Amino acid sequence: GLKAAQKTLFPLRSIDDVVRLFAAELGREEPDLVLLSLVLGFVEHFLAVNRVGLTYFPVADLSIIAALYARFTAQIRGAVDLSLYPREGGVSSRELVKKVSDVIWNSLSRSYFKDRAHIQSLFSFITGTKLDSSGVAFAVVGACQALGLRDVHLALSEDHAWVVFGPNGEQTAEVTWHGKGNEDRRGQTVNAGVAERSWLYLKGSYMRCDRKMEVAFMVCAINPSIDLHTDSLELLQLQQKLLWLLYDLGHLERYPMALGNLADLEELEPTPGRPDPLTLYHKGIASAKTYYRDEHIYPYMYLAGYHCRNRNVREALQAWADTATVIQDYNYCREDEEIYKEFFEVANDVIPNLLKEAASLLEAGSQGSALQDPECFAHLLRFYDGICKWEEGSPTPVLHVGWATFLVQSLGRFEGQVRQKVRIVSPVLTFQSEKMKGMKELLVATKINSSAIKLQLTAQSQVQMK
Ligand SMILES: COc1cc2[nH]c(C#N)cc2cc1CN1CCC(Nc2ncnc3sc(CC(F)(F)F)cc23)CC1
Repeated sequence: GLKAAQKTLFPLRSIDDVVRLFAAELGREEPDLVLLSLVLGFVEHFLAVNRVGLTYFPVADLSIIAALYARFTAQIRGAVDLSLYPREGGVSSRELVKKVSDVIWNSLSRSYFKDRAHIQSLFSFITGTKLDSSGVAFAVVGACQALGLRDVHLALSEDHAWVVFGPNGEQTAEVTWHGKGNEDRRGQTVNAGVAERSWLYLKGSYMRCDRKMEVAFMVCAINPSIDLHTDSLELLQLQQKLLWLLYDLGHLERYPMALGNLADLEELEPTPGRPDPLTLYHKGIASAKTYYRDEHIYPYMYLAGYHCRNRNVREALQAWADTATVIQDYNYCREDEEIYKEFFEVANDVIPNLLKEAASLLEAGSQGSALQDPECFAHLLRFYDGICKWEEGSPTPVLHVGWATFLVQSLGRFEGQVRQKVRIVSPVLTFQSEKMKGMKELLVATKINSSAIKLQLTAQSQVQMK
C-alpha cells in the first residue's frame, strides 16, 4: 504494498470513514480493488457474520487491513511469475489470464456451499478460502490489478461474470464457473454464447467494466443479510451511501442493475433530497437503452417488483410486458435457467396472486381497477406474447401445460366486456408470436375455452383418446 496516501484515513471508525476511503480511492488514477474489497469484507464480516462485541462499528485498523492485503499480494506474486508471460504491448495474454484464474481457483477450499452469503469478497478469500462464482472473477481482476495488468477488466451479464483483456480490451476469457453442473469453459472466449443469442451472454451487450465500475460491482455485492429475517442496518446504510457516491461521480451511468439496487434501498429508507425510487428505476432502464441496446431484463424486473410491492397492478403488468418484449429476441438456452425461473414465478405465482387480490377488491367496489382496464389486459397478453416469441427457434422449449393453467386463470379474471376492447392488429396490440396470433379469437370470447387455450399454448396436438 500500500502507498502512504492510501493509509492516511485509517483507522476506519464509522460508515462515513469507509465512504471517505472510497472517495479517496475513486479520486485516484486507479482505485485499489484489493484494498476496497478487503475493507468491505472486513466490515461485512463484523456486521453480518459475527456481531459479537459490536458496539457501533467494527473499527478497521491499518495493521489488520495491511496484513490482509499483504497475504493477498504475497499469494498472487509468489504463484504468478510474470516473466514467464511477456507483455507484448502493455497488454496481457490469454495464458497469463488463465494462470491467474488457476491460482485463485487452486487456493479455494475443495468442498463448501458455493451459494452461501458473505463469500463474495477478498476478505472471504483470505480468511476462509471461499468465494462464490462471480467472486472468483472479481478476485482474478483484483489479482491482475495487483500484478500491474491494467488491461484486465471484469465483464458482467445479468447472471454471469468473466474477464476482458488484451489488444483493445477485445479478448474475452472465462475464469469462473456458472450455475451448478455446467462443465466449465475456463480459459475460452464467450463468443459461442454470444453467437447462440442466449440471455446469459446478452447477445454481446454485456457490461465491460472500467475500474470505477468494478468498484460499483463490489458495492452491489455487499450483502447486508444477517439471516433470512434480518438485515444489518449498518450495511444497508453503507451500501446506500457508497452507491450515492458512485452515482454522483458518474460511475453508475453504464450500470443498470446498480441503479435498481439503489432504488430498492431508497424505497426502504429514502434519503432527503434524492431522486425517488421510480426515477432511479427509470434511469436504470435508460442506461440499458443507451449503452446496452435495451437488451437487459432486470431493469424492467426491478421496476415491476416495485410496482408489485406497491400494488400498482397496471404499472407492474406494463413493466412485466416490457421484460417479455426484451426476452422475445433471445433464444432460450441451456444455462439461461435463472431467467426462466423468474419468468415462471411472475407468470405462475406473482401475477395470479395480484389478480386474485384485484378480484376481491373489485367485488368490494374498487374504481379504476386493473381488471376493468383493457390496457392492463393488453399488458398481460404482451407478456405472454414475448414469452412465446422467446421460445420460437430456441433449442429447448419454454412453455408447458403448467403454464397453461395459470394463463386460463389469469385471462378469466377479466370479464369479456373488458377483454373485447383490446384490438389485436396484425388499446391496441400487435402479436409477434405465432402462438398468441392463433389464440386471438379465443382471448376475446365471453366464456374462456380452457382446453383450446391449453392446446394453443403448448401446441399439444391431441386430446384424450377415451
Ligand atoms: C432474483 O433476484 C431478483 C428477482 C426479481 N424479480 C423481480 C420482479 N418482478 C424483481 C427482482 C429483483 C431481484 C433482485 N436481484 C436483481 C439482480 C441483481 N444482480 C446483479 N446486480 C448488480 N450487479 C450484478 S453483476 C451480476 C452477474 C454476476 F453475478 F456477477 F455474475 C448480477 C448482478 C441482484 C438482485
